[PDB]
Amino acid sequence: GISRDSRHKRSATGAKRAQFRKKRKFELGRQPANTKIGAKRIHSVRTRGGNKKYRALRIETGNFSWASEGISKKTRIAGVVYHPSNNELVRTNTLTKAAIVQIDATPFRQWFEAHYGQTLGKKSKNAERKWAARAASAKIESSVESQFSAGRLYACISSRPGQSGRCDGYILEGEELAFYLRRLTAKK
Amino acid sequence: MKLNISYPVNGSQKTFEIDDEHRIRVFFDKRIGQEVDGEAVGDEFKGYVFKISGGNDKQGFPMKQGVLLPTRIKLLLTKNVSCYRPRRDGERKRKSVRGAIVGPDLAVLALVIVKKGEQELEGLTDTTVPKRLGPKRANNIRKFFGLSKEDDVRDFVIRREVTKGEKTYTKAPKIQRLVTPQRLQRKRHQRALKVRNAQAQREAAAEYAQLLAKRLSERKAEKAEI
Amino acid sequence: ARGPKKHLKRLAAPHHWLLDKLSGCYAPRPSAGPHKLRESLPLIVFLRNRLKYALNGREVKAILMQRHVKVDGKVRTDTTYPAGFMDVITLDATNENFRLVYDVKGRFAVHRITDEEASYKLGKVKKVQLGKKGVPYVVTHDGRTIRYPDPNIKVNDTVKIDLASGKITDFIKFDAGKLVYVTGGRNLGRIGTIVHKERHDGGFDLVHIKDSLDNTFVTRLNNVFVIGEQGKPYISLPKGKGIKLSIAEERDRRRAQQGL
RNA sequence: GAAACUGCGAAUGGCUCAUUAAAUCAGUUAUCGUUUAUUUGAUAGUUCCUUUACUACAUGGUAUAACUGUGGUAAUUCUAGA
RNA sequence: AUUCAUAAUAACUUUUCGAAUCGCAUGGCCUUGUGCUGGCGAUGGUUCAUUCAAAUUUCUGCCCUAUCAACUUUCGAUGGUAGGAUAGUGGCCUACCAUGGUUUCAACGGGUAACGGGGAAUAAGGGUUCGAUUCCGGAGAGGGAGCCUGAGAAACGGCUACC
Ligand SMILES: [Mg+2]
Ligand SMILES: [Mg+2]
Ligand SMILES: [Mg+2]
Ligand SMILES: [Mg+2]
Ligand SMILES: [Mg+2]
Ligand SMILES: [Mg+2]
Ligand SMILES: [Mg+2]
Ligand SMILES: [Mg+2]
Ligand SMILES: [Mg+2]
Repeated sequence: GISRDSRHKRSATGAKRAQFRKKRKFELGRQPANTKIGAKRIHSVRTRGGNKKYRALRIETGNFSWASEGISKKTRIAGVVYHPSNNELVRTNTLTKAAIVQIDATPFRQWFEAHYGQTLGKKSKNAERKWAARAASAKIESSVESQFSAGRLYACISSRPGQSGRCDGYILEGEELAFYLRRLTAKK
Repeated sequence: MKLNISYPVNGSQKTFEIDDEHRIRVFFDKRIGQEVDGEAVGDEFKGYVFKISGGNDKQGFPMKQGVLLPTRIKLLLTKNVSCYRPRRDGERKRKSVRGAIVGPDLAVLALVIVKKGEQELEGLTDTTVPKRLGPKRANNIRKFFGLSKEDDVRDFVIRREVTKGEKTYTKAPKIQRLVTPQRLQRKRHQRALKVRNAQAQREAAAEYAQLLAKRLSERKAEKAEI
Repeated sequence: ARGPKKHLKRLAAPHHWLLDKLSGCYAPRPSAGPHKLRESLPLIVFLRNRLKYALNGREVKAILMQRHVKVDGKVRTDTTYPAGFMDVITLDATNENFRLVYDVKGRFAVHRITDEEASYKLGKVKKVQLGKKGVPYVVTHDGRTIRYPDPNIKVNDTVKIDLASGKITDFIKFDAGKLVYVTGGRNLGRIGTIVHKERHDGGFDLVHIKDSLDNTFVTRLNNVFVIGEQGKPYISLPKGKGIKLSIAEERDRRRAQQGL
């Protein structure tokens, strides 16, 4: 089927190569997963040496890290808003690595409440002493404050759904967030 | 055609010829898994209810469940499916199988009784066929006899007697999954081994930590002065 | 092609096995084990070809299946088990023990040892790594892993294994003026003392070795096996002590012996 | 101890030289760019329903082969129903 | 030489493994019982290492031919970025971008009554010719393609299709 051998390519001089051998199993490729959103559906593919892989088809939730606070939360994915490789992936909401998505902002809001208690967006001393000690770190970033106000958070996918079967990622921050804001998510 | 009919509650079987093909038409355009009434099938099956279990057409091709056609087709058959026994690991073969829908081309129709009729038959319901052999697993015998849970199964294992002409001797199946002191010994051996390996590892780690503490103190207190 | 090979054609077997060209199309292919098949001695080769305790592989199998032979304290009924350098072979009958060491002509020589020496063995440190749960370990030349080693044990050192429990009882660092044994190349079987070594960052550290009677040679670091200090080796040397006399003076010794 | 289920092997061997001209191959490299049954050494006291469900671990149940029978096909290492 | 080995933190998972398996022996301690505790094994079982390997890969080296001088690149050619796929690197493939890459030091094309090598015949030296064939490596199983099972096959005394 799909083959990864370099034999079929032209030579670096531009010459056509003569057929050397039949396609080998140890050089095969497989078709893309094309991971969609919603109604989780994983398929397992058996690979070389056993070592099964997980094809993520139409999954809806993933684990996303907030690298500034050192926490990762399980949160569902709203949609794909940017892909640096192909705009068709954005149009079809295909979930791949490096894809820019919006997720939920809700588990992160609730953790922020429980950890700092700053009623972000619009009891006993046991928690109050902890909140006072964790103060001076309550302020984070205006650009993510506004996304919390909007109710969804910009994230970048860092896992490979077609390989591991999971769509995990991290919240966009700092220069990366400002860059992706300029690129397509803003300026229409 | 022929009707291979089986009465399963006693495991009895017989084959019935039905000529005058204007009467097997009750089966026509039916499929495996559909009940049929026996009065139309014949005057002997008054009230008897048959259901289609299978069949074989002329040329002997078996009928496949799910193939909703009155004709036979070729199919790529795989392991653990009907009409094909693989001869190798992962071998799949293309074979012709008859469709599931009953038609005039069938030579034998395999039927099973689901409801008893009004009369009795010469070889189906008047007799019985005993089961080949009884339960072998411990809880299978315990369920079969249904006495209790705290009961010996050695005495309730079913025994069969075989005569060699001069001496008759009984034999019974070897009970599986039976709890035994040997199994208990194996289990406690594995348990003790896991525990013992845990202490061995902890002791080795403690000794290594002692060695590192000794070297860390000595090799650095000796070089502090220099 | 399509998978691992299971046959070893004769004339493709290692030359140091000293197999007769005729009398067979095939040679005993060593099974997977502690040693590479190029520098290993199968049990059938040691028992039939070297010791003449068997006439053929059928009698070799008859010997092994009686639990008579044991390698490094374990029975090892495998006919083609890859016993290699420094290994200890024990025969329950005949009350003898053997240690597999090359003679100076680069082949395993039948070398008998005592029970005290058969109780232990040496190993060359191939790597020192931190295992799971932060536990350090070392890997010897015979594919053996020993957890919790001495912190000063570095790569290509020598460790002494108790051979009844896989534990290190002593170790020798790799340093100038230590008796080494050559285990590869054209210098198989030589025993000498390290003069110095050449660094050569980028691969193939080079070691200069001086023989007992002042024959200087150089060898790759991969073929160097420390076995003790200047004098007093940790292992009983085979007959010859690895000196590599020239062919003229081997002739002279042979004639002196034969003609009295 | 037939048969059959399970496991392992059947990717070795043997044969031939059609293709193949930087391809194969040879010597020499690299894997800090990966897979690895088997062998050998080491190597799992954490399993609490994804807690106010520890309910059998003196040990959970299903579903089948072989076999008993009814058979189809001219025919194959074809197989159906019970 | 490393973002290495390891180790820690926050979670994640059609929740992987963590022995409901088998054979000989059947001792010790009494709480005297389908009591406790017990050896030598066999078969398994994550992970690391090892071995047998495998796959890709650096440099250099092939016969005749110019009555073959330009070749490659929309259908990837040469690079970049990102993704997908793979066991894994890689235009292996995809999207976008740049216009690159090889060549008289012979590219590209054509021919080979070409499998390569260890080697063989001859041989003052230098050479010439041969190597389908006992060993090594490659390829194939009428021709193609596709695939299942498996650690390992694009297997053919495996399957599927077309000829
Ligand atoms: Mg072969
Ligand atoms: Mg890439
Ligand atoms: Mg690229
Ligand atoms: Mg040819
Ligand atoms: Mg040749
Ligand atoms: Mg082939
Ligand atoms: Mg296998
Ligand atoms: Mg054949
Ligand atoms: Mg074959």
